[PDB]
Amino acid sequence: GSLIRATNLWGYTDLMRELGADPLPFLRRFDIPPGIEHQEDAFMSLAGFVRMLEASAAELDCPDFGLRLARWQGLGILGPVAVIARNAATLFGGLEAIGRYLYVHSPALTLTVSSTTARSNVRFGYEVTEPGIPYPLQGYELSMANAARMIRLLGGPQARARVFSFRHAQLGTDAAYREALGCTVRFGRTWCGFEVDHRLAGRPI
Ligand SMILES: O=C(CCC(F)(F)F)N1CCC(c2ccc(F)cc2)CC1
Repeated sequence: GSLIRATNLWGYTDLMRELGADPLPFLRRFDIPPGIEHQEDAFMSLAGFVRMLEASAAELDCPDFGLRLARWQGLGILGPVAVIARNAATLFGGLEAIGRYLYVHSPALTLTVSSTTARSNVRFGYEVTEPGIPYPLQGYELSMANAARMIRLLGGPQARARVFSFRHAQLGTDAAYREALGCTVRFGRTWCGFEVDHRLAGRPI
């Protein structure tokens, strides 16, 4: 089964404490080694991680767990891939490099970057594909909240996607998604990701 860089766990101990919960029983349940959060270049089970997110959200009545966890994460979780992204010429170049090398983060993640004459914007379409996992709802929300942070870092603190799209129906509060994503959010769609206009895409880093 696929690994993911264990930077994707940054904040889990802190958030779990914020919610009044002991993280250690969760880590052991999902076969995640307890210190791995803080071990650079370590990798963890992607299946374990996504199931742990779902259990943390469900058992703690925290529907926006994934969105909240992104507050401790952002571009730095991409480790070597962040170094490549920051050295691109334009925000597009940065995000497309992330897409090209996203397998370095986890082989289970696919980013499709496309634009078409027939439609507005550059679309960043994102998929988690891992045999045997439940639909990684919290995983997708964490991914997109991270993406929004990455847009602001690479694109300047005013930079926003035009839209975020999720396959699932809205779970958390309106306020939760607005705070994390900071734009139109569409739910229950055929694709997951975000779009950026060409003006922002071509902005120098
Ligand atoms: O937070 C995660 C993964 C969380 C997990 F594993 F649960 F899915 N990720 C951070 C954001 C990243 C990304 C970067 C640029 C894009 F345009 C789209 C996505 C995917 C991995």
